Amino acid sequence: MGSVWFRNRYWWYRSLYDDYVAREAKLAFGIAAFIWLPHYYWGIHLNRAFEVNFSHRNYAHEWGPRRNRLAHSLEFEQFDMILENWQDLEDEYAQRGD
Amino acid sequence: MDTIQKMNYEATVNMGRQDLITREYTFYSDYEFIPIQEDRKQQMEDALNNLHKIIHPTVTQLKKKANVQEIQDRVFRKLQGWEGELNTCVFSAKNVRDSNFCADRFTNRINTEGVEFVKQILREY
Amino acid sequence: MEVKYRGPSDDKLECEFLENNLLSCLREKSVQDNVAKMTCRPEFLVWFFLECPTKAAVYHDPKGLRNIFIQDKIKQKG
Amino acid sequence: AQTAHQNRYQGGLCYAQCNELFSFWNPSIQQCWKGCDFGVGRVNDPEGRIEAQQMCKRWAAELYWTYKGELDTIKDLRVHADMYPTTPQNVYRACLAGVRRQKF
Amino acid sequence: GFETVVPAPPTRDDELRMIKATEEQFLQQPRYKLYMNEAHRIAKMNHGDRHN
Amino acid sequence: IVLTWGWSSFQIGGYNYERFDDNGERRNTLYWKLSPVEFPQSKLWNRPS
Amino acid sequence: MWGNLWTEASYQLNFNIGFSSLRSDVLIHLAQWQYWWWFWFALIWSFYYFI
Amino acid sequence: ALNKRNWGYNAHYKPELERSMKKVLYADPNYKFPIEWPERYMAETKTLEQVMDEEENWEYYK
Amino acid sequence: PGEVLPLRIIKYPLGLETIHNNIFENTNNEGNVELFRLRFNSNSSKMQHKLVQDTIYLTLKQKRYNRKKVVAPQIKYYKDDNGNKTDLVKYTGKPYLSNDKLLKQSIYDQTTQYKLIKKNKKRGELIPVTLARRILRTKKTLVLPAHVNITLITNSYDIVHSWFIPGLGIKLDCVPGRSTHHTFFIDNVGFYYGQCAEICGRYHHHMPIRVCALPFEHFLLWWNTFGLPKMLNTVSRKRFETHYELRKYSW
Amino acid sequence: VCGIYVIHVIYNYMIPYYWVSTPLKNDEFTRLRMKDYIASTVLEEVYGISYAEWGWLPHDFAYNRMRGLAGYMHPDDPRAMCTSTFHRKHKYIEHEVEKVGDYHHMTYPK
Amino acid sequence: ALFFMANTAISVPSVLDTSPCMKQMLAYEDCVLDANVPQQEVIHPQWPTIWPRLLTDGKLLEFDKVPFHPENIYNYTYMRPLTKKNKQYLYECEEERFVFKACLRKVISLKKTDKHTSWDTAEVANLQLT
Amino acid sequence: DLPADYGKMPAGYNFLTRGKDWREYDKDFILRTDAVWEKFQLEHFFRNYMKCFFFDHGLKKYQMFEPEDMYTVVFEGWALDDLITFPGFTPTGRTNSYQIGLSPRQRTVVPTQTFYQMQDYYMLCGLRFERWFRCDLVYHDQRHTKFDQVKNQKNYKTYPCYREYYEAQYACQDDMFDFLMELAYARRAADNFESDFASHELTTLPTFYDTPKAAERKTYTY
Amino acid sequence: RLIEWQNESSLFTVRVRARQWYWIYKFELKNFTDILSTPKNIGNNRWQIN
Ligand SMILES: CCCCCCCCCCCCCCCCCC(=O)OC[C@H](COP(=O)([O-])OCC(O)COP(=O)([O-])OC[C@@H](COC(=O)CCCCCCCCCCCCCCCCC)OC(=O)CCCCCCCCCCCCCCCCC)OC(=O)CCCCCCCCCCCCCCCCC
Ligand SMILES: CCCCCCCCCCCCCCCCCC(=O)OC[C@H](COP(=O)([O-])OCC(O)COP(=O)([O-])OC[C@@H](COC(=O)CCCCCCCCCCCCCCCCC)OC(=O)CCCCCCCCCCCCCCCCC)OC(=O)CCCCCCCCCCCCCCCCC
Ligand SMILES: CCCCCCCCCCCCCCCCCC(=O)OC[C@H](COP(=O)([O-])OCC[N+](C)(C)C)OC(=O)CCCCCCCCCCCCCCCCC
Ligand SMILES: CCCCCCCCCCCCCCCCCC(=O)OC[C@H](COP(=O)([O-])OCC[N+](C)(C)C)OC(=O)CCCCCCCCCCCCCCCCC
Ligand SMILES: CCCCCCCCCCCCCCCCCC(=O)OC[C@H](COP(=O)([O-])OCC[N+](C)(C)C)OC(=O)CCCCCCCCCCCCCCCCC
Ligand SMILES: CCCCCCCCCCCCCCCCCC(=O)OC[C@H](COP(=O)([O-])OCC[N+](C)(C)C)OC(=O)CCCCCCCCCCCCCCCCC
Ligand SMILES: CCCCCCCCCCCCCCCCCC(=O)OC[C@H](COP(=O)([O-])OCC[N+](C)(C)C)OC(=O)CCCCCCCCCCCCCCCCC
Ligand SMILES: COC1=C(OC)C(=O)C(C/C=C(\C)CC/C=C(\C)CC/C=C(\C)CC/C=C(/C)CC/C=C(/C)CC/C=C(\C)CC/C=C(\C)CCC=C(C)C)=C(C)C1=O
Ligand SMILES: CCCCCCCCCCCCCCCCCC(=O)OC[C@H](COP(=O)(O)OCCN)OC(=O)CCCCCCCCCCCCCCCCC
Ligand SMILES: Nc1ncnc2c1ncn2[C@@H]1O[C@H](COP(=O)(O)OP(=O)(O)OP(=O)(O)O)[C@@H](O)[C@H]1O
Ligand code: CUA
Repeated sequence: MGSVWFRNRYWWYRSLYDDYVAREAKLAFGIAAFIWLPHYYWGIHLNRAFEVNFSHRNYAHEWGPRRNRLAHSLEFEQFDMILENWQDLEDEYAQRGD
Repeated sequence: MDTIQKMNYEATVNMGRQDLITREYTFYSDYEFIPIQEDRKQQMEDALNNLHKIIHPTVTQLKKKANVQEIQDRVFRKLQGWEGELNTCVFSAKNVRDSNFCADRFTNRINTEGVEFVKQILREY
Repeated sequence: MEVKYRGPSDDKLECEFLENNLLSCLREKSVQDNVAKMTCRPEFLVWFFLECPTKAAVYHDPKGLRNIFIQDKIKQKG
Repeated sequence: AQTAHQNRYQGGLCYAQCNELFSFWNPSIQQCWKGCDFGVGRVNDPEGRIEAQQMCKRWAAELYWTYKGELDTIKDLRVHADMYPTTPQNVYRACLAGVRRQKF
Repeated sequence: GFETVVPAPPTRDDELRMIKATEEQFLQQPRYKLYMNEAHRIAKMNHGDRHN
Repeated sequence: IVLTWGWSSFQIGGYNYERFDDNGERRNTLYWKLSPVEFPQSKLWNRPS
Repeated sequence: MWGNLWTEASYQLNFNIGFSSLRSDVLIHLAQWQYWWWFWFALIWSFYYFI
Repeated sequence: ALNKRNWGYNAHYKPELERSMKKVLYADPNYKFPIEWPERYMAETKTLEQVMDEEENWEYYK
Repeated sequence: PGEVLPLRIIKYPLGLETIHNNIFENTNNEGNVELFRLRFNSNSSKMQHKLVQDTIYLTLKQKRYNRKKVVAPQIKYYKDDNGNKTDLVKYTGKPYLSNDKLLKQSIYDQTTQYKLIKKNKKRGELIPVTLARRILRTKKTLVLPAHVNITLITNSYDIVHSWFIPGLGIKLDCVPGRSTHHTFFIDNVGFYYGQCAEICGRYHHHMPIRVCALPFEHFLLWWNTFGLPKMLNTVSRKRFETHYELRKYSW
Repeated sequence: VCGIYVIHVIYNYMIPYYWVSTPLKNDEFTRLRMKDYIASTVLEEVYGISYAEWGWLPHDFAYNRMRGLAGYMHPDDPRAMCTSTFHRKHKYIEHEVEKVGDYHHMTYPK
Repeated sequence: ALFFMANTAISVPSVLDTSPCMKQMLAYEDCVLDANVPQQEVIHPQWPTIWPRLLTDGKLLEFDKVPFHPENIYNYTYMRPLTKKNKQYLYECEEERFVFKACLRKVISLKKTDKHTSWDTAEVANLQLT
Repeated sequence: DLPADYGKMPAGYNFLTRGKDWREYDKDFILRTDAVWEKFQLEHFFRNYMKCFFFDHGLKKYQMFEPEDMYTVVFEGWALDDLITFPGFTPTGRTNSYQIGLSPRQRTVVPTQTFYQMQDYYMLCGLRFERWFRCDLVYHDQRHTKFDQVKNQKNYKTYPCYREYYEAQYACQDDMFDFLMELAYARRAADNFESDFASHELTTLPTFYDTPKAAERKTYTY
Repeated sequence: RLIEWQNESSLFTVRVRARQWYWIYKFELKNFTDILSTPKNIGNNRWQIN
């Protein structure tokens, strides 16, 4: 990586900035190979959180009205059952005639 | 009538009565001319209706708007020359007699020359 | 959308209003709205069940519904 | 944007024919591409072609407000270079042209 | 001026013939001539030939 | 001072916040599926904003 | 507060450091981009530390 | 054939219940829908009286 | 100027309306399409009526919150007010919204509570902006639907302002003489506050904004019950009128 | 690079502005659209949807797909014509649309 | 850019619907849409009982002391009684309606009892975790 | 075998299921093990989401107010104003709970593509108002005679310039529209048509669209 | 791409005017019909206009 790919390493060092920081540039790899892991894993967690949030937004947008309509229909069905019982009672009352 | 019906009727009548209230306001410095008479107005409308009757079949048969636009532009150029003549004659007219003479000349010129020109151009199309 | 939890109110006046609306709706629907004027509120019908579970259970109960019908007929006659 | 391909080059000869049919600044090319997509796999069938035409009708109706019978009473179904998708009739005509240009 | 008779909508055979003609024209188009696909491509090419 | 604290402080803080505070979730909400998600810490407080 | 539906979108505290809200899609995208911006400085930071 | 798609056209009800009457009515080739799919999304032109008269005079194909 | 000439010949525009594929829109009584019109001038020395303003806008004025000296009780009078107003009082009450979302009759002095909270409210070091809205209170919050595009046309009366909503991250510069159009899309149900982000003068600091994006059903309810009636209040205003309008236009 | 960009900006925006400065009798709208197409359809603010997965997650991708379809539904839009299609599935993983073009509405992707 | 986010959670699936009679409701709604009845109340499975007049007169509201000024076919759609065509195409959808009503009645009949012990931790069974 | 009239509605058929047995439909639907929990959650969510109104112990009615911030709702619940009776989401008690989309667009006479590059739309507003005024100069005085503004509203015809008017209104802000309306009033009072003043076509450069045969210039194809 | 270039495709139009020192929101009359003609999503992702 870097100077090793060049067969004139002196030219590689001279033509960029005429400066030598190769020691630090090549000793930084050891630290950089592990300095990133906590950030990477926390970023994975945060990306999963964002994905869950997007899925929840989609599900709400698509199904919230459907759930509300289902609940409304359920309550209407309860009223329908009560109405059928009331009609039976009214028919019995008409037939008897207290 | 209901309140809504009354409001709608009031709005319609008020919208129609704009000229009623606009008449009362007039300007002193104004080159007032003699308006064209009702008889001449009706005669010119009848001439225009005759031209429209002559033009109706060809334009209805035509399916592209470009040809209709060309016919309209040519007829409008002719009628606009005649309209300018009528306007300059009537504006200077000093009496209803002169106004009627100008209107009669304009309508006769339509009925003859404009009819012939419309027939010619329609046959060309 | 975050919606906060709240159990049925069971407020006395609110449930009385909802029960009156339900009774009116039942009376009209029994005759199929063959009345001079209509006073049905299906939205309030839904809210009755949503807010007053106790009265809904009473109405579902065969004995409770019978008693309610008898009381309603007595009140209408008187 | 509403077509079936990421870029016009992905589309076959139908997209090139649409580009030739309409001028480069005329957005009826997109409607022609929609017609191509509708006609894919249907032009070579007598019923498929009619189905594609009905799909064009539905597409125009959903794109613009339209009344019943306008598309049936359209006088000329031909399209010229400077025809734009400003009306349901123009959208329908462009879609039909795309269906015609579609080969397979 | 006067309008010509508008032919009825083409059948599938007419569509195929038109597609073949368009393909032939595209193939005939020279490679070194850079003209975009558009309604005015052929007119532009004729103008360019006259200009040359 | 330079590397380990700077590259691990925010992540440690977010992890502890999720552990001990439910990432600041406001409870009393219904139907988590429909409810919005209270994200974990994402703005680096240690980095210059 | 539209009934029991809490429509309030910002619950920032006195010492807020982040965005006022994260419900908006634009703000979510900006926050994600800002968080991942600092992830790509590991080699540079290590090199500067060594220097 | 592989790339052929319906693109949302004529996406009417597709019955799943075995005994739904639609599952046989749609199979029946001589089945007329209440309105054509393209017209289902277009504004009505007939007046209310005309529409009511047409619906009253309408006769089921069977 | 120059006087209206006695007669004008006007070409009827063609192709403006594409409905039903009809080039001609004017047909004479005899059944022939009209290509030209004759317009005649009478009473030349006459005024010309001004164009009638046929633009109807439902206008909401969002201004900073105004302090209340006294919390007036809710009073409702009898209907059928054929006169200027009915002196008789039907109902008078002091409702307050309890934690149970019920408007219960208050057993305290509302004005006293208002004064006490105004003077010596309890705050904290970490208090949410939701519970601390000191400089973010207005009236007539702007209600929009959610999950749909809206075209916002921004402008100013006097000088340049900035409509700023940090919650949505939306900043629109309202400049005089411009009609800048913006696309507005809130992908969630939420209530957002905002401030002005452009120096304007005396009350640049105090000029808040409140925008509530709600599900379309709630937005439509709010529209029908608050905004639509005002759009005809300019001419017709009554409870029966509002009922008629809401029954006539039902979604 | 800056000079080439400025030259392109000039060609698209500055010189064409002077082509039309008065009402035109014939094909006024056609000529106005001709001069406006080159400026309003620049790739800088059009290209990118082909690689939308770089910023849009699967669920976010589906939501933004429906949003973009709604936004660009208008037929008269050269920018929409030049924009990449929204009728496609997220390359990584798709959760909403199983097959492209199998919808219940020609406009709504679902 | 290419992998600026550095990770994508493809595992997180689209949350699955868990409502009792959602499929039945959607089937009935699709059948009604195919029927193409201008009235909207038909969306409710118990419309013939909730609005009995919809089959005889169509007057669902009492227009007393309130003007009634229709302007087109879209003004008072709920005031028009169902015609023969609409009645036929709704009868063609009775099987779905019966199933939907049966599911609703079963859900109503089901009631909470002390026997249930996982009620508090029902979210896991509802699959709210991802 | 089917009776050859399967699906036909019996004469006099009534949409009533008063005495129907629902046991035969048990096998046609599937309920998950947490059906009771789902029912309770649905009820809770509907109650806490759809209820934007509050019952009042004084008027025995439901009242509501415009949306307010949490601070106003909480710390000023005792100080509320503009309470209005709750009229219901729909007149007939149906449900407005639906997911909405974008309606089909309106056909355009003056395309926005003329000046779509500019976000200000001032040029587009000017052009649209100019076209609307061109139509108005023709149709303005007949509006009360043979158009929507007739007293007999039964036989009314829409104003021809309605679409141009609405497009101009959309493109123009109210203040600019007022300026242009003042200009339109002045121009109508002067009775000035752009045609009788226009002479810039002589100085405009030629183009293929200026060919003397405009009808024949266009080429049509299928 | 999401928050711009979509003026032509909007449900309705609202005019925001800024004055010294308040705001004014105007809804044009066409917004009433635009809201009245909003499509409804019913069934398995089907769209209806009433
Ligand atoms: C305030 C404080 C805090 C900070 C705040 C924030 C500050 C923000 C500031 C922002 C500023 C922005 C700008 C930042 C940039 C600044 C740069 C600057 O100013 O300095 C200029 C600085 C000048 O250059 P340089 O960095 O000094 O150049 C030195 C090279 O980088 C170094 O490399 P080199 O080639 O010169 O020397 C190394 C080479 C030299 O060593 C050699 O001799 C090569 C030997 C190769 C063979 C190895 C294996 C041999 C095995 C033999 C057998 C073994 C025994 C048997 C075992 C068998 C079984 C085990 O050896 C290697 O390490 C190469 C190994 C290859 C790696 C891949 C191998 C994978 C396979 C595994 C193989 C090995 C393990 C397996 C072993 C066996 C397993 C079986 O950088 C630049 O030139 C410009 C940098 C611009 C960025 C882009 C650069 C891209 C080009 C590449 C360079 C990338 C690295 C350098 C990047 C810079 C940072 C580190
Ligand atoms: C007689 C002679 C006189 C002298 C003559 C002198 C002049 C002529 C000289 C020679 C001939 C040159 C001809 C040039 C083109 C002529 C015009 C033409 O063809 O018609 C237009 C035609 C328009 O494009 P199109 O065909 O419609 O394609 C777009 C469709 O979307 C379809 O797109 P697609 O998906 O199919 O792929 C297209 C993609 C093709 O892919 C690439 O370009 C790849 C580039 C990487 C290098 C590729 C190297 C070759 C392939 C790899 C190697 C071979 C394979 C592997 C071999 C391995 C063997 C071991 O290329 C692009 O166009 C992508 C960039 C366009 C958008 C960005 C524009 C720049 C604004 C700044 C960016 C920010 C906005 C966007 C944000 C996006 C975020 C998601 O071509 C173009 O001009 C396209 C653009 C060409 C490049 C310029 C624009 C991008 C430049 C970016 C880098 C430079 C910096 C930018 C400035 C600001 C920086 C801060
Ligand atoms: C982040 C992970 C890494 C991703 C890979 C990124 C690199 C991709 C490959 C780029 C190749 C093209 C480079 C163009 C610039 C060349 C400039 C130059 O002077 O070259 C002439 C040089 C000439 O060198 P020379 O020494 O023979 O001669 C020059 C000296 N005089 C003048 C005296 C003759 O040719 C090369 O050596 C080419 C090297 C190409 C590799 C890049 C070198 C820079 C350091 C990074 C190494 C990356 C290795 C990647 C391996 C593959 C991975 C997929
Ligand atoms: C100040 C001195 C000015 C002197 C000159 C003024 C007189 C007019 C000169 C006109 C020259 C026209 C040359 C056209 C060349 C076309 C070449 C070609 O094939 O292109 C094809 C392209 C694309 O068309 P095409 O490719 O579809 O056409 C096919 C072309 N052939 C036949 C070759 C295959 O043409 C164009 O894009 C049109 C012309 C573009 C011109 C761009 C000008 C850029 C100007 C930058 C700003 C300069 C500001 C200066 C300010 C000065 C202030 C003092
Ligand atoms: C060449 C000069 C370059 C200078 C570059 C600029 C450098 C800027 C950064 C400087 C940082 C200095 C050190 C700060 C340490 C802060 C530790 C802390 O509170 O935890 C933060 C973080 C914050 O996480 P948290 O979990 O505590 O809280 C997060 C916040 N909430 C909960 C609200 C969400 O915690 C940790 O890192 C926990 C482990 C800490 C282990 C190390 C403790 C060190 C204690 C101080 C040093 C020892 C005392 C004697 C020092 C004598 C010195 C001579
Ligand atoms: C001719 C021009 C090039 C062709 C056009 C390329 C356009 C498309 C790509 C542009 C954006 C590239 C960056 C993507 C996001 C990642 C950024 C990043 O890691 O930077 C931090 C890094 C350095 O920061 P770092 O040290 O923190 O890197 C991460 C370290 N770990 C893994 C430990 C977490 O940037 C660099 O200095 C290296 C170059 C960028 C990474 C390249 C990886 C190889 C991919 C091939 C590159 C060659 C071009 C082809 C690209 C592939 C598609 C064609
Ligand atoms: C010596 C090698 C020569 C290599 C050949 C290429 C270089 C030729 C000389 C320089 C000019 C390059 C112009 C390329 C683009 C031409 C067309 C154009 O502008 O429109 C396309 C695009 C514009 O596309 P658009 O948005 O107008 O799209 C048109 C199509 N519609 C309307 C449908 C969308 O141009 C740009 O975006 C320009 C951006 C500025 C940066 C351009 C960099 C070009 C590549 C690097 C060149 C480096 C040259 C170095 C020379 C010296 C060293 C050797
Ligand atoms: C990866 O790790 C990294 C990060 O992640 C955390 C980074 O963020 C960063 C980014 C950081 C930076 C660019 C640097 C940011 C800045 C930093 C760290 C410096 C901050 C310093 C401070 C907050 C302290 C300020 C200093 C002070 C002296 C303040 C005063 C304090 C004290 C105790 C003294 C008080 C005294 C007085 C007020 C005066 C009293 C006395 C007198 C008047 C004198 C009177 C005279 C007589 C004679 C008696 C980097 C570089 C990094 O590597
Ligand atoms: C004071 C400083 C001292 C020095 C530093 C010491 C460390 C201090 C603590 C750092 C911060 C840790 C906590 C915050 C980051 C981790 C967050 C985390 O783990 O989040 C969860 C995430 C995956 O979970 P997810 O699926 O997204 O969410 C649902 C969870 N059921 O998790 C993941 O991404 C999965 C992780 C799996 C286990 C990884 C084990 C790594 C082992 C490394 C070995 C050595 C290095 C090897 C490197 C190889 C590559 C080069
Ligand atoms: N009144 C209009 N309403 C809508 N679009 C129009 C109108 N006038 C013109 N256009 C648009 O401008 C294009 C060119 O208009 P032009 O007047 O040349 O058309 P035409 O001759 O009537 O026939 P065609 O519709 O076939 O182009 C039309 O295709 C249409 O895209
Ligand atoms: Cu208004 Cu600053």
